[PDB]
Amino acid sequence: NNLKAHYQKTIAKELQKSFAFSSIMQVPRLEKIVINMGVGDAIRDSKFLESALNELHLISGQKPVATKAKNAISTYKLRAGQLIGCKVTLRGERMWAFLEKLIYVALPRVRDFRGLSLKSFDGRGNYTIGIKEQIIFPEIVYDDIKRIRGFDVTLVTSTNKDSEALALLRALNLPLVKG
Amino acid sequence: MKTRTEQRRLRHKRIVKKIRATNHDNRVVLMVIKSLNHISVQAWDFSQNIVLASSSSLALKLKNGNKDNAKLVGQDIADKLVKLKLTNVVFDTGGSKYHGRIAALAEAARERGLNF
Amino acid sequence: KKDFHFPSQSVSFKCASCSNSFTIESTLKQKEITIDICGKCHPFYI
Amino acid sequence: SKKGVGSTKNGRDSHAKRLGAKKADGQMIRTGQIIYRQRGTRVYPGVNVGLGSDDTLFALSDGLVKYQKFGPKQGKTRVSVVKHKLDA
Amino acid sequence: AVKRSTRLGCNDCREINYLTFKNVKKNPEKLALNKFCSRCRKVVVHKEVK
Amino acid sequence: MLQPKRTKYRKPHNVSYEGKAKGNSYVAFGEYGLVATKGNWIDARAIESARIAISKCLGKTGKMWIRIFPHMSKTKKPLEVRMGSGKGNPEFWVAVVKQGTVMFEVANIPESQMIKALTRAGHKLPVTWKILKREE
RNA sequence: UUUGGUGCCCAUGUCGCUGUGGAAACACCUGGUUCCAUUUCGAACCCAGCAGUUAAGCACAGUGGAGCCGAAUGUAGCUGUUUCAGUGAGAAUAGGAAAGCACCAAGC
RNA sequence: CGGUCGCCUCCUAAAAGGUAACGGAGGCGUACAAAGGUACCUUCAGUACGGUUGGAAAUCGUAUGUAGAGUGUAAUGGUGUAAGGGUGCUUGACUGUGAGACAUACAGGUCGAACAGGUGAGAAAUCAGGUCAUAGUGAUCCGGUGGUCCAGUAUGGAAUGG
RNA sequence: UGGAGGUAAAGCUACUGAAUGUAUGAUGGCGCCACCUAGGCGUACUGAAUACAAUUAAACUCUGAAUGCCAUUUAUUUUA
Ligand SMILES: [Mg+2]
Ligand SMILES: [Mg+2]
Ligand SMILES: [Mg+2]
Ligand SMILES: [Mg+2]
Ligand SMILES: [Mg+2]
Ligand SMILES: [Mg+2]
Ligand SMILES: [Mg+2]
Ligand SMILES: [Mg+2]
Ligand SMILES: [Mg+2]
Ligand SMILES: [Mg+2]
Ligand SMILES: [Mg+2]
Ligand SMILES: [Mg+2]
Ligand SMILES: [Zn+2]
Ligand SMILES: [Zn+2]
Repeated sequence: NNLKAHYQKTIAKELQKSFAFSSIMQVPRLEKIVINMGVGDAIRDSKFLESALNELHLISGQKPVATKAKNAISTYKLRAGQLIGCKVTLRGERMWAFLEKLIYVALPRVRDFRGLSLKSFDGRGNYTIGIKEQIIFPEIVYDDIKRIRGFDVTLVTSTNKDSEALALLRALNLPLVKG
Repeated sequence: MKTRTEQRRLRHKRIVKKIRATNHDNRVVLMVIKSLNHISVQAWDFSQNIVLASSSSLALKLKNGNKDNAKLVGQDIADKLVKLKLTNVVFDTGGSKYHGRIAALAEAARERGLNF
Repeated sequence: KKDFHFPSQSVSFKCASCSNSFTIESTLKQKEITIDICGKCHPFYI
Repeated sequence: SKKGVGSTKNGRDSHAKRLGAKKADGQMIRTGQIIYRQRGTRVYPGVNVGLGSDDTLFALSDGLVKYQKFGPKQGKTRVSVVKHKLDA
Repeated sequence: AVKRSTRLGCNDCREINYLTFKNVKKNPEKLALNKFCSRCRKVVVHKEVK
Repeated sequence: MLQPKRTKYRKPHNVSYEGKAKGNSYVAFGEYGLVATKGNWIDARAIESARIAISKCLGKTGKMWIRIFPHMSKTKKPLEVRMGSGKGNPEFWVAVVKQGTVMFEVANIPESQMIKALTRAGHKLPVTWKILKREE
């Protein structure tokens, strides 16, 4: 990606100067964006889960692996050995492609993207974005599951400090309130 | 969760435990350790806990990390073992999957008079 | 991994007001699909 | 008057398996003789000592048996058969 | 007692040479293993025999 | 009546009171204490009698601690029953007091009332009691 | 002697904190076109190369914080004979402790 | 009269083994073609933080945590790179045996090196004669079924036996 | 002299239960308000978790003997 090379040059220079980092790779580096569109309807409407996967596939270019619960609950109708939820973890070129596509196409189409930040870092440098609806994503046709759901896009970084993660986010211009 | 070297050490510990449990004929144990740059090999004896023979890319002075130089390393170590009059060996990796460079070293040693 | 039926092809995206033809890999029509609200067309971002 | 008496409900016990050490440390032993019968490995096997389908330790060669304490805080026991090693 | 045992017989000399166990309720399909045969002195397919 | 809320086993073997003193040997919460000179089984009923006695002869600001607790239960076969047919049912809870265990301690009221209070507590118990003080 | 690998050991070997280091090597790293691989991801495994790198890891010095180890005296239980001679714990404590023993390859 | 009658696990059982009572607690008369065999890879439960449906608790990411997780089961013992989880190929859940031992009144029970035949996994070393281990079982007689290099009451068969 | 063990004792921040006091305190009961649902300020009091000090156990053990047991070495004795 041309923006990937732009990321290289720009992130290196500003970050290096911003904290006098003694090495170019001391600057934070983003690793992997997990997407987890999971639903318990597979306990009853198994069909739905299948469609779920395809949409997830259609969004990232990686086929989603379906995850299984590690316990069993009667109230939730849960039982061990069943597949409830798919997770995809993008890396390399595809992860940066999805990140740019999200921030530039999907996110500003959000009904009311006022944003949320500073109050999202887990204290170790991660970040989770809770999407409310799937239809807003461009890689989705109107025909879909009878139920509509959101997403749990998350982020990782090489650093362990949440403040430096915020600094990388600002350098990348991820558009949130004051952050 | 870890770094590559720690996982390789863990797998190597598994292999060493198995070999020390089942090696009944007290064969010499040929542990080869592959790095990002080079790959070395040493023939220990778990009964005496010493090294009988050794060979390495540093010893052979090659820009290693290639399947080509693995054949040279295997030929040298097999020649040294033959000079030592030991031919019944057990071959274990440093914890890496037996393939590529590791497979070439083992086959070069086998084709030069070794019995394993 | 590879050998997929859903090919990630570099599709260009146009937008209103500001053209901003962003080229991104996706499994959609291979042409300049126009988006009505892009990043630059948002009161929050600018 | 007898007043009657209640009934007991637990009077069942199983046969006692004669487990424990069979060959003591320093005793000469031939191959195939039992050294330790146990339920679950209470004594680990060492050199020249095998295992069975009942976690029973038996010898694999002639020699003197020998116990050595090992493991974290010296809480694990290990048995071995040090061969005759007469070696002239 | 319950009877979960089953007999496995050769398919060359039609001799029964093995005694095994099988759950008719769980496993519905007949066993078609390959075991050693004393008569043929080789490995050969042994099938379930009534 | 002090009684354990639950027990794993209803009918345990009785616990001997013969021997020296394992724990609860020295006054460590108050500063005057009632030591025993004869190991015996004393039940929760005697504790309540002694505790009520101390509280009635206490004042408005005195404070007390009960060290021993009736952990172990004891059974009793019903009357007119011949030997056999299993162990009896648990009847009463007893605390095991060995020779040298401090049962009750008192503090925060003058010495004479405390000496008198420990005396009335010990007259309610079968063991031969003795007064002891806390080391400085 | 130092670095790297490995076996023996199984915290007086740990967890953590503060600094220093790279010549060769160890490592991150550069790419997935080849062999090979993902219950999906060249993340890992596997390739072929060392551009950048001392954040890591790794190696050294300090750090008694957590964890671990723990003397002598005395005591409880034991064996006898005494109503005293040995045997001697657990707990607690002063305190130690920033691993140790061998083999191999390189400049030494 | 009530209760029990066989086998397995713990305590009583007094730190080898063994040890009774109408002493104190429980289980078993199985399950698995994979929960067996092999090669490779991999490692808790819980909790903290951050996140649509989703809620105290479904799933995700990071960290912490030295077993409170799992090991089909009643307990005990064992086991956190294991004996737990996943994948590929398979059927050793083989044939004929078996030196030497454990424990035993007998009958029976338990472990097993090693040999020959032909296989499975694996590059090979090696492993596989059912499962992490201990309960899941009933003698003799009688008759029935399959195979068979034995007998066939003068001889050839058959009947009837072995 | 070597070894196996987990009893006596002791300990419960080394687990499983039982369990005392002090301090910080989840929690509820109890109120008084506002609000019909999100709640708030004190609680005669109940009491999670943590820290300090102290306890109990055949079926509790981070520990832990002596005696006894097995084998071997030396001396002596008996043909069992
Ligand atoms: Mg028993
Ligand atoms: Mg550094
Ligand atoms: Mg009757
Ligand atoms: Mg015993
Ligand atoms: Mg005894
Ligand atoms: Mg169990
Ligand atoms: Mg398998
Ligand atoms: Mg298994
Ligand atoms: Mg009859
Ligand atoms: Mg005839
Ligand atoms: Mg005791
Ligand atoms: Mg406790
Ligand atoms: Zn625009
Ligand atoms: Zn046949």
